[PDB]
Amino acid sequence: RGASLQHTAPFGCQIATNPVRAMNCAVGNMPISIDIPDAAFTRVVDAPS
Amino acid sequence: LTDMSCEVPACTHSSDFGGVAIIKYAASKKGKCAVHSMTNAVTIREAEI
Repeated sequence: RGASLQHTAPFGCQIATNPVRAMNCAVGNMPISIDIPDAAFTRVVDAPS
Repeated sequence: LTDMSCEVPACTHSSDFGGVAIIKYAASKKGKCAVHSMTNAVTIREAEI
């Protein structure tokens, strides 16, 4: 049977099957766009100086 | 009203009153003094402070 992907996982992956999923695949740039609410944006009139 | 030093904390070229101007000014007497827009391109929302 030999060493599997659980031992031989290159790229620093964390391969776990059933379902087949490489958790912690250390690669890429993850584009995340946060459309946040406007209520956090307190200006200089609101902010401490 | 002496030593009126004005810092513009808020400046957007927008449709509303997008100027937020904090003027630390030393008052000789307590009272409502008129605020005059010296700039024709500005519109002061408040009138007397």
